[PDB]
Amino acid sequence: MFAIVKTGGKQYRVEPGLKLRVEKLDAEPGATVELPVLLLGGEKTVVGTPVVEGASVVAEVLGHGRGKKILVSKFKAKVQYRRKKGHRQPYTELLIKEIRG
Amino acid sequence: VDKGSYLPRPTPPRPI
Amino acid sequence: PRAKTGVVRRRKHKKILKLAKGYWGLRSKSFRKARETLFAAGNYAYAHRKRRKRDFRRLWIVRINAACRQHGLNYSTFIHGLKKAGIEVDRKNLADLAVREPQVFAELVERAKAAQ
Amino acid sequence: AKHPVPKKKTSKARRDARRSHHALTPPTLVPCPECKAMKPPHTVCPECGYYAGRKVLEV
Amino acid sequence: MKTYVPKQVEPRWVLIDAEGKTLGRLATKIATLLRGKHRPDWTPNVAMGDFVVVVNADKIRVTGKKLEQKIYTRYSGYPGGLKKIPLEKMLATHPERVLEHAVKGMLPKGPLGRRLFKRLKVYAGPDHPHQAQRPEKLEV
Amino acid sequence: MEAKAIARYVRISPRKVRLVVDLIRGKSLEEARNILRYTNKRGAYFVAKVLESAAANAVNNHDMLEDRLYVKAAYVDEGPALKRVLPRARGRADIIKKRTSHITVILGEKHG
Amino acid sequence: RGEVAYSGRKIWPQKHTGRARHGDIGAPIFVGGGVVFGPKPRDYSYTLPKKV
RNA sequence: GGAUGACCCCAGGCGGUAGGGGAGCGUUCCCGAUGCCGAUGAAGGCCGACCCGCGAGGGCGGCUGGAGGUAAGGGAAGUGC
RNA sequence: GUGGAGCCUGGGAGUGAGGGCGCGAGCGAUAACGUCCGCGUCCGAGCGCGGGAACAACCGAGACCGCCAGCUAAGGCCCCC
RNA sequence: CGUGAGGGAAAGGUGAAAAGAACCCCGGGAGGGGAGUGAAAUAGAGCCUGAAACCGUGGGCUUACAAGCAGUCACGGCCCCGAGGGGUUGUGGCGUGCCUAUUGAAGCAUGAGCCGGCGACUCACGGUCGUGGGCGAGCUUAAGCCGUUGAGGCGGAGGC
Ligand SMILES: [Mg+2]
Ligand SMILES: [Mg+2]
Ligand SMILES: [Mg+2]
Ligand SMILES: [Mg+2]
Ligand SMILES: [Mg+2]
Ligand SMILES: [Mg+2]
Ligand SMILES: [Mg+2]
Ligand SMILES: [Mg+2]
Ligand SMILES: [Mg+2]
Ligand SMILES: [Mg+2]
Ligand SMILES: [Mg+2]
Ligand SMILES: [Mg+2]
Ligand SMILES: [Mg+2]
Ligand SMILES: [Mg+2]
Ligand SMILES: [Mg+2]
Ligand SMILES: [Mg+2]
Ligand SMILES: [Mg+2]
Ligand SMILES: [Mg+2]
Ligand SMILES: [Mg+2]
Ligand SMILES: [Mg+2]
Ligand SMILES: [Mg+2]
Ligand SMILES: [Mg+2]
Ligand SMILES: [Mg+2]
Ligand SMILES: [Mg+2]
Ligand SMILES: [Mg+2]
Ligand SMILES: [Mg+2]
Ligand SMILES: [Mg+2]
Ligand SMILES: [Mg+2]
Ligand SMILES: [Mg+2]
Ligand SMILES: [Mg+2]
Ligand SMILES: [Mg+2]
Ligand SMILES: [Mg+2]
Ligand SMILES: [Mg+2]
Ligand SMILES: [Mg+2]
Ligand SMILES: [Mg+2]
Ligand SMILES: [Mg+2]
Ligand SMILES: [Mg+2]
Ligand SMILES: [Mg+2]
Ligand SMILES: [Mg+2]
Ligand SMILES: [Mg+2]
Ligand SMILES: [Mg+2]
Ligand SMILES: [Mg+2]
Ligand SMILES: [Mg+2]
Ligand SMILES: [Mg+2]
Ligand SMILES: [Mg+2]
Ligand SMILES: [Mg+2]
Ligand SMILES: [Mg+2]
Ligand SMILES: [Mg+2]
Ligand SMILES: [Mg+2]
Ligand SMILES: [Mg+2]
Ligand SMILES: [Mg+2]
Ligand SMILES: [Mg+2]
Ligand SMILES: [Mg+2]
Ligand SMILES: [Mg+2]
Ligand SMILES: [Mg+2]
Ligand SMILES: [Mg+2]
Ligand SMILES: [Mg+2]
Ligand SMILES: [Mg+2]
Ligand SMILES: [Mg+2]
Ligand SMILES: [Mg+2]
Ligand SMILES: [Mg+2]
Ligand SMILES: [Mg+2]
Ligand SMILES: [Mg+2]
Ligand SMILES: [Mg+2]
Ligand SMILES: [Mg+2]
Ligand SMILES: [Mg+2]
Ligand SMILES: [Mg+2]
Ligand SMILES: [Mg+2]
Ligand SMILES: [Mg+2]
Ligand SMILES: [Mg+2]
Ligand SMILES: [Mg+2]
Ligand SMILES: [Mg+2]
Ligand SMILES: [Mg+2]
Ligand SMILES: [Mg+2]
Ligand SMILES: [Mg+2]
Ligand SMILES: [Mg+2]
Ligand SMILES: [Mg+2]
Ligand SMILES: [Mg+2]
Ligand SMILES: [Mg+2]
Ligand SMILES: [Mg+2]
Ligand SMILES: [Mg+2]
Ligand SMILES: [Mg+2]
Ligand SMILES: [Mg+2]
Ligand SMILES: [Mg+2]
Ligand SMILES: [Mg+2]
Ligand SMILES: [Mg+2]
Ligand SMILES: [Mg+2]
Ligand SMILES: [Mg+2]
Ligand SMILES: [Mg+2]
Ligand SMILES: [Mg+2]
Ligand SMILES: [Mg+2]
Ligand SMILES: [Mg+2]
Ligand SMILES: [Mg+2]
Ligand SMILES: [Mg+2]
Ligand SMILES: [Mg+2]
Ligand SMILES: [Mg+2]
Ligand SMILES: [Mg+2]
Ligand SMILES: [Mg+2]
Ligand SMILES: [Mg+2]
Ligand SMILES: [Mg+2]
Ligand SMILES: [Mg+2]
Ligand SMILES: [Mg+2]
Ligand SMILES: [Mg+2]
Ligand SMILES: [Mg+2]
Ligand SMILES: [Mg+2]
Ligand SMILES: [Mg+2]
Ligand SMILES: [Mg+2]
Ligand SMILES: [Mg+2]
Ligand SMILES: [Mg+2]
Ligand SMILES: [Mg+2]
Ligand SMILES: [Mg+2]
Ligand SMILES: [Mg+2]
Ligand SMILES: [Mg+2]
Ligand SMILES: [Mg+2]
Ligand SMILES: [Mg+2]
Ligand SMILES: [Mg+2]
Ligand SMILES: [Mg+2]
Ligand SMILES: [Mg+2]
Ligand SMILES: [Mg+2]
Ligand SMILES: [Mg+2]
Ligand SMILES: [Mg+2]
Ligand SMILES: [Mg+2]
Ligand SMILES: [Mg+2]
Ligand SMILES: [Mg+2]
Ligand SMILES: [Mg+2]
Ligand SMILES: [Mg+2]
Ligand SMILES: [Mg+2]
Ligand SMILES: [Mg+2]
Ligand SMILES: [Mg+2]
Ligand SMILES: [Mg+2]
Ligand SMILES: [Mg+2]
Ligand SMILES: [Mg+2]
Ligand SMILES: [Mg+2]
Ligand SMILES: [Mg+2]
Ligand SMILES: [Mg+2]
Ligand SMILES: [Mg+2]
Ligand SMILES: [Mg+2]
Ligand SMILES: [Mg+2]
Ligand SMILES: [Mg+2]
Ligand SMILES: [Mg+2]
Ligand SMILES: [Mg+2]
Ligand SMILES: [Mg+2]
Ligand SMILES: [Mg+2]
Ligand SMILES: [Mg+2]
Ligand SMILES: [Mg+2]
Ligand SMILES: [Mg+2]
Ligand SMILES: [Mg+2]
Ligand SMILES: [Mg+2]
Ligand SMILES: [Mg+2]
Ligand SMILES: [Mg+2]
Ligand SMILES: [Mg+2]
Ligand SMILES: [Mg+2]
Ligand SMILES: [Mg+2]
Ligand SMILES: [Mg+2]
Ligand SMILES: [Mg+2]
Ligand SMILES: [Mg+2]
Ligand SMILES: [Mg+2]
Ligand SMILES: [Mg+2]
Ligand SMILES: [Mg+2]
Ligand SMILES: [Mg+2]
Ligand SMILES: [Mg+2]
Ligand SMILES: [Mg+2]
Ligand SMILES: [Mg+2]
Ligand SMILES: [Mg+2]
Ligand SMILES: [Mg+2]
Ligand SMILES: [Mg+2]
Ligand SMILES: [Mg+2]
Ligand SMILES: [Mg+2]
Ligand SMILES: [Mg+2]
Ligand SMILES: [Mg+2]
Ligand SMILES: [Mg+2]
Ligand SMILES: [Mg+2]
Ligand SMILES: [Mg+2]
Ligand SMILES: [Mg+2]
Ligand SMILES: [Mg+2]
Ligand SMILES: [Mg+2]
Ligand SMILES: [Mg+2]
Ligand SMILES: [Mg+2]
Ligand SMILES: [Mg+2]
Ligand SMILES: [Mg+2]
Ligand SMILES: [Mg+2]
Ligand SMILES: [Mg+2]
Ligand SMILES: [Mg+2]
Ligand SMILES: [Mg+2]
Ligand SMILES: [Mg+2]
Ligand SMILES: [Mg+2]
Ligand SMILES: [Mg+2]
Ligand SMILES: [Mg+2]
Ligand SMILES: [Mg+2]
Ligand SMILES: [Mg+2]
Ligand SMILES: [Mg+2]
Ligand SMILES: [Mg+2]
Ligand SMILES: [Mg+2]
Ligand SMILES: [Mg+2]
Ligand SMILES: [Mg+2]
Ligand SMILES: [Mg+2]
Ligand SMILES: [Mg+2]
Ligand SMILES: [Mg+2]
Ligand SMILES: [Mg+2]
Ligand SMILES: [Mg+2]
Ligand SMILES: [Mg+2]
Ligand SMILES: [Zn+2]
Repeated sequence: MFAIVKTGGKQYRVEPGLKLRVEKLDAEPGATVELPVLLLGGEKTVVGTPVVEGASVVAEVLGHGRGKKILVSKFKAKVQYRRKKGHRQPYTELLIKEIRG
Repeated sequence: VDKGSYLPRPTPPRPI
Repeated sequence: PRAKTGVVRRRKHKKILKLAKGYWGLRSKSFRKARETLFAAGNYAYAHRKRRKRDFRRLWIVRINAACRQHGLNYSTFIHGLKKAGIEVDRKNLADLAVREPQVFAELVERAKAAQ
Repeated sequence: AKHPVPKKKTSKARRDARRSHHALTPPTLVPCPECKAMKPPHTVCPECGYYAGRKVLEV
Repeated sequence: MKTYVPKQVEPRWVLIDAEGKTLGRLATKIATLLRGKHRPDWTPNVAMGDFVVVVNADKIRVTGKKLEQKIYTRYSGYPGGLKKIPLEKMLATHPERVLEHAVKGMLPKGPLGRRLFKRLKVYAGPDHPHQAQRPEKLEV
Repeated sequence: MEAKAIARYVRISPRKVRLVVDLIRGKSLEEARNILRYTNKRGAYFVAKVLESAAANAVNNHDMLEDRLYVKAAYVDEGPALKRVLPRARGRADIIKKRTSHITVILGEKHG
Repeated sequence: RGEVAYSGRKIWPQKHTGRARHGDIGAPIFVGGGVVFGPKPRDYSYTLPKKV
C-alpha cells in the first residue's frame, strides 16, 4: 500500500515506515505534517484529478539539515574568469507514519 | 616556372 | 620587513593536487596540469548537473512509451489523455508505476483513453 | 638530414610499455651427473671437470 | 525514491519472416527490438533487448529502382581501393548482408551497439538453426 | 623471521642491476645462487654479495636456517649520481650521469 | 640593481643563443640580483598638531 | 517592520573582456607582551570521508617533528606566481 | 512613462586595428570570408545553453546556486535520436 | 674563466654530551647485519626538520574488438570502512588543453619538459580630489634649543 505525494515541487512514492529527504519544510522537528496525495495504490486504486480529496499522508519531521557540499565552479578560457562557489542544499527529513485513505 | 624566391638560401646554426 | 613566500604557495598547490586524485599521468601529479584539468572538470559538473535533469526525463519518457504501446497507444496520446483527465503525476513516478505497479499503470491508461 | 627530434616527452606508461620485452631469461641449467652441481648443458662441468663420463679438465 | 534499474533478465528470442517486407521499414523494428526499447524497464547502458532471428532475408523487398541503383561500398585502405556493389548483386552473392547492413546502421555506434548487433541472427531461406532456443514468432 | 642486507652506493646504474635482481625475487636461496652464477651480467656480481651477506645475517644473527632461506624481497633504489663531463664537438660539453644503486635483499624462511 | 656588486656586462648576445635575452646579472629577475622596491632608509616622523 | 545592522517579512536585480567601485582572506614585522599557549610537545611536515565560511581560508583530529609560537583590537609592508 | 531613466559638479578609467549579418549607396566586374560610408543587429565581452550534422556573429534564448518535478521556443517526432 | 684590463661562483646546522658505534658476522673494500651509546639512531657523521618533481617494492580495483584535451553525469561490478561513506571503473550520456595575442584559436599562431624556491605598480618631494580628526578669521610652524634615552616640550622665522 503506497501513495504518491507532492512536496517541494516534486513527487515521491511513499509507504509507512519510509524515511524521505525532501525540500526544507517550515515545521519544527518531531512535529507531524500532512502531505497531499496524487494517487493511492496496492489493493485499492484511487486516482487523483490531480489530488484525491479525502487523502493525506502523515509524516513526522525527524529534523532539518544541509546536503553534503557541491562545488559549483565556473571558468571561461582566455578571459581570466573563474568563480568558486560552495553549495549545501537545505532539506527536511521525514518519517512516513501512515496513509489516510 | 620561375617566380619569386621568398626565402634566403638556408644554412645550419650551432646551439650551445 | 620582508615577507617571503614561505609556507603559502605549497599549501595552495596541495589544495589543488588533492582535488585531482585519480586523474591520469601528470594530471594528478603536476600542479599546473591538475589545475587545468579541474577547470574543465568544474565546467562539466555544472553542465551535467543540468543535463542529468534532461537525461533522466528522456529515460522516463522512453520507458513510459514502451508500457503504453503494450495497451495499444503511444506516449503522445497517453500524455494528452492524462492532461484531459487532469492527472498530474509526473514522468518520474509514471515510469516507476509502469514497471513496479503495472495494474495501476493500466488504470491510468484507461482514464487516458476515456478523457479524450 | 634535418635533425629529427622527439615531438613530445614519452609518458611513464609509454616508456614502460616499451620495456615489456626487457626481462632477462634465467640461465638454463642442468645437474652434472657426477657431482650433481648445477651447470649449463653441453659445457664441461666447471666444478668437477667432467664431461661425457670422463675427467677432462682440472678444476 | 530512485529510478528502477532491473537485475539481469532472461533475454527473449524472436523469429521474423522477412519475406515480402520492405528493407528499411523492417530494419527499423529489428533495431528497436535489439535495443529492447519495447521493454518498459529499458536501460540504456546494458544489453537487455531481444535476440532476433530472421528468415527468408533473401526475399526482402525494396521500392523504386534500388536493385540496380543502390550501391554498397567498401574501401580497402589501398590506392583505388573503393569497391562498388549494387543491391542486385549483393542479393545474388550474400543476401543476408543486405538486411544486416541496414540494421547495423540503425544501431548505436560503440561497444554496446556492436554487442546488440551480434544478437541478430539473419538467414537466407526459410530455415534457421536456433530451434534449440525456441524463438517466439513475431508479427511485424 | 626475516634477514636483510643492503649494498649502498654501488657504482652501477639502477635500471641495469634491477634486471638481475628481478631474476631472483621469490626464489629459493639455492636457486638464486645458481641463477646468479651463470647470469652473464655485471650486476650479478653485486646482487650475489648482497644475497650472500643477508644469508650470513640470517644464519648468524637471526637464528634462521640456511636450508630454509628464500628471497622474500629485493629491490634497487637510486643513489646520488656521479656527474661527469663528456666533451662533444664544436666546443659543446655534455654531462654524463654515472649512476648509483642501493641494493636490498630480504630473506625469509620457507617452512614445511 | 645599480647598487649590487655585479658587472654591467651583457651576459650573452641579444639574439641567436636560443636562451632568453638578458643584460647584466644585477637585474632583479636574477637570483642574487638587485631588489625592485625594497625598503630604503626613511623617516616615519611627522608633526602632529600641538593642539591635538 | 524594530528601532535604527539584531532579525523577520514582501518584492525586484544579480552573463560578462578593457575598466570603475565595494567587502574580505592569508604572509612578514610592531604595539597588546616583565603577559599568554608550549616537552602532558612550538613552528614546519604528512593524512582526514569531520566542523565553520559563498570563497580566499579558519578549526578539530591522527601521525611526524623536537623549541619555539602568539589572541581580542589596532599599526606598518621586500605581502600571495 | 519611477527607470542600473534623466540633469548638474567633481574622482578614476579604458577605447580611439573591429568583425559578421540585414537593409540603403559609392568603389569593384549587378566578383571576393573584397573595399568604403549610412541605419540596425549580434559576436567582440554571451567560443555559456537549444536548434542548424559539425561551425564567434543564421534561428531560439540573456546562464545567482540546488532538484532523478512541470510548460514551452527554434527545431523536431521511421532507426541512430 | 680571460693574453690582459677584467669577470667571478658554489658551499651553513649530528647530539645536552662524542657517549662518533669495542667486539663478532658476510664482504677484497665500500656497504650492511647483530652487539653497544643515546630521551631519540629513517639524530650514524652522504648526520635537525626532510615538501615536490623523479625512481622503486608490496597490495586493492582494473585493462589485450577498441576511438582520445583523458574529464564529467548516471548506473552496475569488485575491494575497504562501519538504508551511510571511501577506492577502482565496465557500459551509457555529454565534452575542441592553459596562457598570450586577435575581428576571430582546440587551433597546424606565442610561451611552457616537470618540480621547488626567486620574480614585476614602490618610495621621496610637490600637486589635485576624496576621507577621518583638530582648530576656525584664523590655521600651522622649519632649522634649531631643552629634555628623554623607545617622554616630550620649546621655537612664529616663514608658509597658506
Ligand atoms: Mg518545501
Ligand atoms: Mg532533496
Ligand atoms: Mg530545500
Ligand atoms: Mg560545478
Ligand atoms: Mg585557453
Ligand atoms: Mg574552450
Ligand atoms: Mg576573446
Ligand atoms: Mg581564464
Ligand atoms: Mg585567461
Ligand atoms: Mg581578464
Ligand atoms: Mg576562483
Ligand atoms: Mg613572383
Ligand atoms: Mg609572501
Ligand atoms: Mg614571492
Ligand atoms: Mg593527486
Ligand atoms: Mg581514477
Ligand atoms: Mg596526463
Ligand atoms: Mg608523482
Ligand atoms: Mg570550473
Ligand atoms: Mg544544475
Ligand atoms: Mg529533475
Ligand atoms: Mg529542462
Ligand atoms: Mg500540455
Ligand atoms: Mg503534464
Ligand atoms: Mg519488479
Ligand atoms: Mg649530409
Ligand atoms: Mg607527452
Ligand atoms: Mg611530461
Ligand atoms: Mg620522448
Ligand atoms: Mg614515445
Ligand atoms: Mg606520465
Ligand atoms: Mg611505472
Ligand atoms: Mg620497472
Ligand atoms: Mg614506447
Ligand atoms: Mg660427465
Ligand atoms: Mg513499404
Ligand atoms: Mg515490416
Ligand atoms: Mg515492435
Ligand atoms: Mg513492395
Ligand atoms: Mg528496384
Ligand atoms: Mg591510397
Ligand atoms: Mg585497385
Ligand atoms: Mg584508377
Ligand atoms: Mg576512382
Ligand atoms: Mg579494391
Ligand atoms: Mg586491381
Ligand atoms: Mg551520438
Ligand atoms: Mg643487467
Ligand atoms: Mg643470462
Ligand atoms: Mg651461510
Ligand atoms: Mg634477531
Ligand atoms: Mg666527438
Ligand atoms: Mg676545441
Ligand atoms: Mg646525463
Ligand atoms: Mg639520461
Ligand atoms: Mg644515480
Ligand atoms: Mg655594481
Ligand atoms: Mg665590483
Ligand atoms: Mg664585482
Ligand atoms: Mg652597474
Ligand atoms: Mg656598457
Ligand atoms: Mg633573438
Ligand atoms: Mg629554445
Ligand atoms: Mg634562458
Ligand atoms: Mg641577451
Ligand atoms: Mg638582465
Ligand atoms: Mg648589459
Ligand atoms: Mg648566473
Ligand atoms: Mg649567483
Ligand atoms: Mg644581492
Ligand atoms: Mg647577496
Ligand atoms: Mg621603497
Ligand atoms: Mg606619510
Ligand atoms: Mg617630523
Ligand atoms: Mg528575499
Ligand atoms: Mg544586481
Ligand atoms: Mg538574469
Ligand atoms: Mg557579474
Ligand atoms: Mg560599488
Ligand atoms: Mg598568503
Ligand atoms: Mg617575533
Ligand atoms: Mg614583547
Ligand atoms: Mg622576565
Ligand atoms: Mg603551561
Ligand atoms: Mg619530556
Ligand atoms: Mg608527538
Ligand atoms: Mg614564523
Ligand atoms: Mg603561522
Ligand atoms: Mg574545505
Ligand atoms: Mg586546512
Ligand atoms: Mg593537527
Ligand atoms: Mg621522521
Ligand atoms: Mg604539528
Ligand atoms: Mg615522537
Ligand atoms: Mg631559548
Ligand atoms: Mg591581529
Ligand atoms: Mg595601537
Ligand atoms: Mg586585525
Ligand atoms: Mg607597499
Ligand atoms: Mg616583490
Ligand atoms: Mg514617469
Ligand atoms: Mg545601466
Ligand atoms: Mg545607465
Ligand atoms: Mg551629458
Ligand atoms: Mg557627469
Ligand atoms: Mg582608481
Ligand atoms: Mg587605445
Ligand atoms: Mg584618434
Ligand atoms: Mg589611431
Ligand atoms: Mg581595420
Ligand atoms: Mg581606427
Ligand atoms: Mg576601418
Ligand atoms: Mg569599420
Ligand atoms: Mg559597432
Ligand atoms: Mg545593378
Ligand atoms: Mg551580374
Ligand atoms: Mg567585408
Ligand atoms: Mg560583399
Ligand atoms: Mg558589396
Ligand atoms: Mg552600425
Ligand atoms: Mg556593424
Ligand atoms: Mg579585443
Ligand atoms: Mg549585450
Ligand atoms: Mg570553436
Ligand atoms: Mg554547442
Ligand atoms: Mg550554437
Ligand atoms: Mg550545434
Ligand atoms: Mg553564439
Ligand atoms: Mg563564420
Ligand atoms: Mg534568470
Ligand atoms: Mg508538454
Ligand atoms: Mg513547433
Ligand atoms: Mg535530422
Ligand atoms: Mg510531421
Ligand atoms: Mg525515438
Ligand atoms: Mg685555462
Ligand atoms: Mg688560459
Ligand atoms: Mg689565468
Ligand atoms: Mg645541511
Ligand atoms: Mg656541534
Ligand atoms: Mg647540538
Ligand atoms: Mg674478508
Ligand atoms: Mg671473511
Ligand atoms: Mg673478514
Ligand atoms: Mg685488490
Ligand atoms: Mg665497514
Ligand atoms: Mg654496522
Ligand atoms: Mg638509553
Ligand atoms: Mg639503551
Ligand atoms: Mg621524552
Ligand atoms: Mg634504536
Ligand atoms: Mg641501524
Ligand atoms: Mg632526528
Ligand atoms: Mg636544535
Ligand atoms: Mg634527515
Ligand atoms: Mg633523506
Ligand atoms: Mg619524497
Ligand atoms: Mg611513485
Ligand atoms: Mg606488486
Ligand atoms: Mg604495481
Ligand atoms: Mg568486429
Ligand atoms: Mg573486451
Ligand atoms: Mg578504449
Ligand atoms: Mg573508453
Ligand atoms: Mg574527444
Ligand atoms: Mg540513466
Ligand atoms: Mg559505493
Ligand atoms: Mg561507482
Ligand atoms: Mg568512458
Ligand atoms: Mg564517459
Ligand atoms: Mg573534450
Ligand atoms: Mg563522444
Ligand atoms: Mg578535442
Ligand atoms: Mg590558467
Ligand atoms: Mg595572435
Ligand atoms: Mg601576436
Ligand atoms: Mg591571430
Ligand atoms: Mg596576429
Ligand atoms: Mg574565425
Ligand atoms: Mg589540438
Ligand atoms: Mg593547442
Ligand atoms: Mg606547430
Ligand atoms: Mg597541436
Ligand atoms: Mg603552437
Ligand atoms: Mg599551440
Ligand atoms: Mg607574434
Ligand atoms: Mg606568450
Ligand atoms: Mg617550449
Ligand atoms: Mg631543457
Ligand atoms: Mg630549456
Ligand atoms: Mg614555481
Ligand atoms: Mg600606485
Ligand atoms: Mg594625496
Ligand atoms: Mg587632507
Ligand atoms: Mg572632517
Ligand atoms: Mg570632522
Ligand atoms: Mg601654533
Ligand atoms: Mg638633545
Ligand atoms: Mg627607562
Ligand atoms: Mg608654499
Ligand atoms: Mg607669498
Ligand atoms: Zn660436475
